[PDB]
Amino acid sequence: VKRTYQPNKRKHSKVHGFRKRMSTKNGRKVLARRRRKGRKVLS
Amino acid sequence: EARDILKRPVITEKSSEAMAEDKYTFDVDTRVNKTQVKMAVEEIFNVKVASVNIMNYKPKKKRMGRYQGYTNKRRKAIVTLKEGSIDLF
Amino acid sequence: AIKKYKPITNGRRNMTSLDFAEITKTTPEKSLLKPLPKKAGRNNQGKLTVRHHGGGHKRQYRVIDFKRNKDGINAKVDSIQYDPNRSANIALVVYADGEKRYIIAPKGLEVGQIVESGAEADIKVGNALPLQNIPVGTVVHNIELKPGKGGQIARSAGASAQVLGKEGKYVLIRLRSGEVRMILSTCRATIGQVGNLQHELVNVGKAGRSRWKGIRPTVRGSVMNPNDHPHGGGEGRAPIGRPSPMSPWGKPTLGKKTRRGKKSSDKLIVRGRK
RNA sequence: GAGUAGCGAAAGACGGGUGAGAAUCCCGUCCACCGAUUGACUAAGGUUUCCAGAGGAAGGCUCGUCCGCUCUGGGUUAGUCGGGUCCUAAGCUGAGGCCGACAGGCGUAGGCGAUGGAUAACAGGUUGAUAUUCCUGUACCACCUAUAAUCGUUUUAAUCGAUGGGGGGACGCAGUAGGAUAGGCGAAGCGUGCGAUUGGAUUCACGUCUAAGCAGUAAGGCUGAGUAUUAAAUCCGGUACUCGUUAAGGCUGAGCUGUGAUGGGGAGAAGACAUUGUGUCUUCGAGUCGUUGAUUUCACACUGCCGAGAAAAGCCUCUAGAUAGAAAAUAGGUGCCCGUACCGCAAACCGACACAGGUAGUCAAGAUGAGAAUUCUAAGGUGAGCGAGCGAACUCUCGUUAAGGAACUCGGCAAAAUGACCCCGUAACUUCGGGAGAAGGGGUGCUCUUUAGGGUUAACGCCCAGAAGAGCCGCAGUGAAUAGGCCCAAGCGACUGUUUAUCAAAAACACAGGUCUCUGCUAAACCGUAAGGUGAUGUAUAGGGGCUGACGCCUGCCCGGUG
RNA sequence: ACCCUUGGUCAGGUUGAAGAAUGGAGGACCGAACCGACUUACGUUGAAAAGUGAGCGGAUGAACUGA
Ligand SMILES: [Mg+2]
Repeated sequence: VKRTYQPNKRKHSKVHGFRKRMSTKNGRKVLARRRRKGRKVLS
Repeated sequence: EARDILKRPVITEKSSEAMAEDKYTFDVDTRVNKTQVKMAVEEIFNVKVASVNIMNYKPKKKRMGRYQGYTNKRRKAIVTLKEGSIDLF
Repeated sequence: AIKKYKPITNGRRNMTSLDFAEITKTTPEKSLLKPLPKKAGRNNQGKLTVRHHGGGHKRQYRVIDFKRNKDGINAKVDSIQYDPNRSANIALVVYADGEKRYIIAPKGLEVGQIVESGAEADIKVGNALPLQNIPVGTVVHNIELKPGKGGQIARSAGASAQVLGKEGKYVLIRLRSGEVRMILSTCRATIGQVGNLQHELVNVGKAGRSRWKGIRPTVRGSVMNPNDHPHGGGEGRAPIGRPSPMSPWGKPTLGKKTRRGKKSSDKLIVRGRK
């Protein structure tokens, strides 16, 4: 059966990805929290 | 410049077979173009190159012990000079 | 005229279509055609605002001059054509010295008749002239509301208003509905009724033929759930259990007059209808 | 719980070898499975799983000397392929601007963005791994330099041209035709075999070649485009004459070739040596005829239809301007970044797994047929990561059953039976379309005689079909596989369609058709606080909402109450 | 789920509308690919957190599918 997450590099990097989070202030937030947390993969 | 881009030569059974012909193989920097490699080699060895071909190799996974790593990204150029002979002694 | 299909299939029993005899050229012009990308009820946000609108056959827009502004220069009708955007047809016209543009096809425009826009133009089916020079009693189409903006009133297959009189700077006009409005005299009309008078007699037949003009099914309100519509709910089929039939968004729908009061057009409507 | 359940669709057997160890690894023979695919490509996705050595702890539902596992070392080569480079759609952004408690939302000019448009390389060889990328052969597209065979006020030219104008690109659905073309299938050439089971000796394979460059062109489209005339144009957007609708063929379109390149790379090759332990190297080798032929290509061509079927750039002319210059008949050079391994109906992807699910597109042979159905097979892959016994109960899947035939059962659930093609027949009822394959009957094998037919034709010959007789054989002749059970009568819904992904597919929803009502256009209705939109670039034969729901006959009475 | 832009797919046969032959209409018919989930049986610590087998419905359209 068709399950979820039919992977796609372009959409993955479009809906997510550094420049997309840097396009909205709320996007800028999640990077802020992820650095405060010391995350290694930020977007 | 013209010496900083040729990192090392490449010696291996396939490179050796190419050297049976006038094709020589080098490990060049990752931010250069064919023309610059032509110029650099014909500047150093005083050779006259006819053509050159470039390829980019992706970083390969290498696990050392318990720590995983990746090897460095590589850019390899193949020259096919006409007259001349890059000697790798 | 109307062609009645023979009942060869059930889904095609009572079907009827337009014979398309009046159409003389079956192809458009590359220079008076611009793109129309269907929007399907969606707005600047992307949300369905009007419903029952969706997929349909592509269509090219045929830009026409409702503002018949080339004055004095005569024009020949080259071909009466089919237009998908409108109930009526359109007619290519070539002006006496080279330019060509589309108009709306009157009732009896035949390829070869000349058309003159202006103010010293005759009273002939097709010629456009201001309402100060249109005799009392004439059938008029494409009636402009503001001087110069272009035709806005009476433009659909079989639309005709009658110039009924003259006040001062306004002429009295009985629009298709029944309203006797007052339109400024410096505004233009076009003599005659708009063609495809049999557009209203066609039968669609197929569900799919209605689902080719861009219509989508409309769900009778009395079967949605209480959270979807005011007529919804009930165990079984139910009557309208409210004092009045209602609308999806909670507003009376069988009688409530929804015309904004205090409008700047109220001083211009002598009698109303519809 | 227990040494219990499970070991994840399937055909293996045996000889040889390897090792401490072998049903399980390597080689060989035989056998079997797929073959509109388990075959070949190519996308998306995964990233090194790719290749050669080596290892055996762990992972492989068993074992393991093996591997998609581990260790070591390797492997992806482009001016022409796909992108960047060129263009733009839907959308997304958006300087100034509009609106906004802040945050910010919207939006113009302009940009970004292919799933589309435009763009110059073909064949063969080649390793363990790459190849329209490397090499051999032959090309083509841009760009630059030298030279030019005289183009010639450098305004015009050999000819340079916008960011502007126009043309072009440039497009739907469905039918048939038609010409050759890849295929496939029979016989001339070529090849190598002529048999140890009775017999026979006109008794299996091959059968070729590109882009480019011209020479030709097969359906196929258009001429008045005719001189002169109306921030501008004297090629085009609108006018008026002679030869006039010639096809002379003027024009623009566009799966096509004899003597040459063709006594040449490849020449399905047995022929050839010291060997490339004989596994190899020279160098030597046929391409013919005539049948069928596309779902491919002309080509959205033509014809018909209504549902009326992208944009921009490349490109072409034309001006505005710009300028003493190179075109011409050559000869030399220069052409960058990214992707390229590997899997891709799959043990490398989405499903936690070496999962019986899902995963767009291209090619797709023979016999039988109408067929991409069905059974067997070719090219090519594969034998399914547990087995050896015994053939108890009981479940599962499958076949057959005496006599009876729904007596079972809530219900003929399941199973059984009809099925193909040809001929003959077919009722009520009908909205005249249908009902209808209605129902219901009969035949189909094989050999011979005979002899119509039309298709390619110069004819032989090759195809594809007919009719009438005379036999022959079986229990059975569409001898296997594949291919409707039917009829009478009631509700319900007109119908095709859509619905509770994962217990309900229906009488529920849609529907075409009716009716009522609102709405005059900054329309009503709707999304937003607003700006901006949708409606609509629509205009009462239009748009929103309510109700009912093909079609036919009709739709009574009540306005007290509420709206 | 719906929609916007741009692409792709639908072997083969039948019937014979409008305009005796001709013509090629249809949410027309039979039927593969494809899509669906009607009945049943199996499965129910599954091969599978919805499938498989056998039948079954659409199959040029209100079709199906890709980006
Ligand atoms: Mg699919």
